[PDB]
Amino acid sequence: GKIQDSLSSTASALGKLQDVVNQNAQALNTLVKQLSSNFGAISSVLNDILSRLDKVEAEVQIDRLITGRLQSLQTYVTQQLIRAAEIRASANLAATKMSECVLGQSKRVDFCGKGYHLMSFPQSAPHGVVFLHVTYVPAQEKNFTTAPAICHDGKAHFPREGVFVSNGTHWFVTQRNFYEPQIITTDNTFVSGNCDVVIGIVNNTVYDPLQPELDS
Amino acid sequence: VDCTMYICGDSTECSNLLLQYGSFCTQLNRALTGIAVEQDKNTQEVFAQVKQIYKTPPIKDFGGFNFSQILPDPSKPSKRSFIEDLLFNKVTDLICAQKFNGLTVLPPLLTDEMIAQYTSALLAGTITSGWTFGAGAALQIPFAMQMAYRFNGIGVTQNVLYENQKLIANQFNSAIGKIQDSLSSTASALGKLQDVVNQNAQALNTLVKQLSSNFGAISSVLNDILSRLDKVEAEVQIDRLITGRLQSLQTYVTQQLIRAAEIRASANLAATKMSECVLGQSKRVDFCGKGYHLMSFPQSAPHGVVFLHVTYVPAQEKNFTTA
Amino acid sequence: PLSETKCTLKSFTVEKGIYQTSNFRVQPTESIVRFPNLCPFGEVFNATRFASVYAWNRKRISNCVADYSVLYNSASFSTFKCYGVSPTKLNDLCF
Amino acid sequence: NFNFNGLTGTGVLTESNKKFLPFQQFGRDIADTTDAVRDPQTLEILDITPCSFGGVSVITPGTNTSNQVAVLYQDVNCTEVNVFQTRAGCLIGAEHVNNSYECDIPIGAGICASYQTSQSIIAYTMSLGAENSVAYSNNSIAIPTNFTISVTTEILPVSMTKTS
Ligand SMILES: *[C@@H]1O[C@H](CO)[C@@H](O[C@@H]2O[C@H](CO)[C@@H](O)[C@H](O)[C@H]2NC(C)=O)[C@H](O)[C@H]1NC(C)=O
Ligand SMILES: *[C@@H]1O[C@H](CO)[C@@H](O[C@@H]2O[C@H](CO)[C@@H](O)[C@H](O)[C@H]2NC(C)=O)[C@H](O)[C@H]1NC(C)=O
Ligand SMILES: *[C@@H]1O[C@H](CO)[C@@H](O[C@@H]2O[C@H](CO)[C@@H](O)[C@H](O)[C@H]2NC(C)=O)[C@H](O)[C@H]1NC(C)=O
Ligand SMILES: *[C@@H]1O[C@H](CO)[C@@H](O)[C@H](O)[C@H]1NC(C)=O
Ligand SMILES: *[C@@H]1O[C@H](CO)[C@@H](O)[C@H](O)[C@H]1NC(C)=O
Ligand SMILES: *[C@@H]1O[C@H](CO)[C@@H](O)[C@H](O)[C@H]1NC(C)=O
Ligand SMILES: *[C@@H]1O[C@H](CO)[C@@H](O)[C@H](O)[C@H]1NC(C)=O
Ligand SMILES: *[C@@H]1O[C@H](CO)[C@@H](O)[C@H](O)[C@H]1NC(C)=O
Ligand SMILES: *[C@@H]1O[C@H](CO)[C@@H](O)[C@H](O)[C@H]1NC(C)=O
Repeated sequence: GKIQDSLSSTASALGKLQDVVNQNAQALNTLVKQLSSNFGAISSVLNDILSRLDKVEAEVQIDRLITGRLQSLQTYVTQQLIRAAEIRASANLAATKMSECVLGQSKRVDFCGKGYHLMSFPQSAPHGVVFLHVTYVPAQEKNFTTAPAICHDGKAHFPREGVFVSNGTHWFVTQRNFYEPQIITTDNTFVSGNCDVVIGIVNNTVYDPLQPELDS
Repeated sequence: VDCTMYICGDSTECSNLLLQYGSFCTQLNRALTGIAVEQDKNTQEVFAQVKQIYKTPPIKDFGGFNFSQILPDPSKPSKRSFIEDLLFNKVTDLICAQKFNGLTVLPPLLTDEMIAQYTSALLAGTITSGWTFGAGAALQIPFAMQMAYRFNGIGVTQNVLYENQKLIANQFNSAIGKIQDSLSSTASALGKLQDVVNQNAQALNTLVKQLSSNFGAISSVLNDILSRLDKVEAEVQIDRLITGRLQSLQTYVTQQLIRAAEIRASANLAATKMSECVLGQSKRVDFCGKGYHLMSFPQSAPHGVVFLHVTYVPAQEKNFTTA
Repeated sequence: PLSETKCTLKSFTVEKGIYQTSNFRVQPTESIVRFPNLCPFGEVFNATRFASVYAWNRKRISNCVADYSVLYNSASFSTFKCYGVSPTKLNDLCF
Repeated sequence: NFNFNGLTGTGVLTESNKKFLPFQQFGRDIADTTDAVRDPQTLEILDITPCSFGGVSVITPGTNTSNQVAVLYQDVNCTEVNVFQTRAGCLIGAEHVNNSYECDIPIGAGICASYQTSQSIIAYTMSLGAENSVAYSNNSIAIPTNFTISVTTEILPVSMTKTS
């Protein structure tokens, strides 16, 4: 709903498109005005040079018309080629986003826009395309004491995915991009090395799923 | 460039003739402005992707990694990391000569000191906050617990770093040191930048020297070409100057357009790296430079940017029978 | 300096942002001519004996001043032409 | 507008420390353009220089907001013109502000102008970003407890109007 309010009053967000349409009609205009310029010849009307003078003179003048206009094309043309490539690279980027963002999920960061990317919805626009990027942005944070490792018996325990945290007493392992604390058991943690090497390992007890299951 | 002046110096006689070519004079400014505008858009896209300016904490404990090399130097008047000074010395009259004839060098919107604040921010958040500052509010995370992730990114289980940390510290630091001499002892590393700056100053020289060419006219001084010549005949002469010079601009302008379109492509490559490589961790093989990529450190350089890619390259092999 | 922007924009509503409009060229206050006779045109042009064209007389002239006024004020001369020379700037010219 | 021993030119004649060889006449520059000269009547080495030149730039809020404009003379010293001297040139009609806000109308070299305060166009050093300092300690981590899902429009050209 916010998108439609933005567009309702936003002329600028389409500036990229509106500029492209402009710049063409601009050079198109200027291309036309160049038909009114003398270019040094006695007039910018083709015939009015003729009927004024006997043609063996007009052959001279019409040069300065042709030499002028022919140039003004090659200016305009060479523009378009350059401008075409500018769109060309933009079109390649659109194909890349259309391919990767919409048809996939882009692991690339900030290629589909700020935040982790979920999906995109393309929308046509005159001489262009408009993606609606649906991105996952985290919000509320809480300062946590953390440790890279946890001793148990002298073995070291590291999280499979996520990190050991605590709110100051009970050590919890949680996934990284969302706060979802879970008690620390072997299914959370794998064993490597021992307690000497790690810098920052703390003293704790990693609960065991299996041990209670025995006791009967 | 001032089209009316560059073509016709201080002469209404020539200046009136220029009106008969119409919008050439104006459309050149419209052309160059399009360049000049997006240049500060390039520098905008690349460097400032970050909402806030982060700054490093007062005290540096990263687990042994020494960033005093790459972090802003608190004792310089313009705060720029020790490395960046090596760069600004390598890269480099043309000061007013061009500015005689209407060739002007406009100041880049962002002063170098500002560029060094961005590349401080991006580098301040990268160190403290991991990659999350590109996705939202920065999240302080222990740097040594950052590098446990960036190994999981490349498939090396984090238990390698928690055990090898001290070693990895030295390899990092000793790697940073050689970056100094890599820059310090050789001036060809910056050629890419150096080539850009030269080619710009190149064409300007050429564009200026075109003022001194006859182009078929009796002389290259517009005064002698127009005032000495009869107000009847000198018209035709000044054409050959104007036609020559006015063409000679379109040559220069077209070059800039083409050349800018290259930079425009290179700028996106940076903005792509800056976003993916610096702000995130790249899974694209050899996009961030040879090896598995861990993190990247942006560093500013004149009209350019320099990345320090910290990459993970395996070393010693042991033949194993496998199944 | 504001109304010129509307002409450059070609729109009675000039939207926000900076516009290059014109250029100013500081004009100079006054002229400095800092040099560190008469030229014998009464001895050349009123001369009594010109040679023929097989042995034409040549007189290198320098280090004097030009009396270019009465050249045009003479007006008893049949064919009087100049290539790349302006009568108004002839006095101004410093050969 | 000077003429020296037949050499003509228009510039700002100044004293200069560059030292000729005695027989020489013109100093020059990389562009072959006349740079230094020697005063014949008393030998002295005079520089030369361009006039102020630069472009005029009209900084304006939208004509919808105000009809007031602040003129920027680019790359000049403020003489030959409420005035303020900048890095980018001589600015006129915008009150300097020691405060620093977001860059709004980009001018040059960090100077960015905005309309708000009665009101007058101002000019100030652009603050790049708002400032933050992450609170960092080797055991300190901040894990988000909650999220948003934002939809950010992104817009790209694809094709342009075909012509022949
Ligand atoms: C940190 O979080 C743990 C997990 O909830 C808290 O432990 C619980 O605290 C509540 C307090 O209302 C008790 O009712 C539960 O019995 C506790 N459970 C366990 C397993 O300890 C702990 O109190 C929190 N500490 C802080 C400082 O926030
Ligand atoms: C965790 O527990 C271990 C013992 O299992 C502690 O190691 C000893 O700590 C005492 C002080 O309480 C020292 O006097 C001993 O010298 C330590 N061990 C040895 C062999 O020197 C450890 O300090 C506790 N804290 C940690 C490591 O997190
Ligand atoms: C990071 O490295 C810099 C130099 O690369 C260290 O600065 C040096 O500190 C020693 C102190 O033992 C001095 O003798 C040197 O003169 C310093 N050199 C420079 C260039 O400043 C710095 O101490 C290191 N810091 C950390 C945390 O590793
Ligand atoms: C975390 O601690 C810092 C210390 O300055 C504080 O500013 C911040 O607000 C704390 N986090 C939260 C969510 O309050
Ligand atoms: C973390 O830093 C503090 C300094 O504030 C220090 O006392 C402590 O030993 C450090 N711990 C580790 C694991 O580096
Ligand atoms: C593995 O065997 C090959 C056999 O040619 C040899 O080239 C290679 O060096 C061996 N690897 C090591 C680590 O010695
Ligand atoms: C622009 O001006 C028109 C009147 O010409 C007015 O109706 C409109 O509200 C104004 N919009 C803004 C954004 O100032
Ligand atoms: C302007 O001129 C003054 C003295 O006239 C001088 O102190 C100052 O540096 C000059 N500034 C520029 C930018 O030329
Ligand atoms: C900014 O403060 C200085 C004093 O530090 C003062 O001289 C100057 O006039 C102030 N600027 C403005 C625009 O008031």
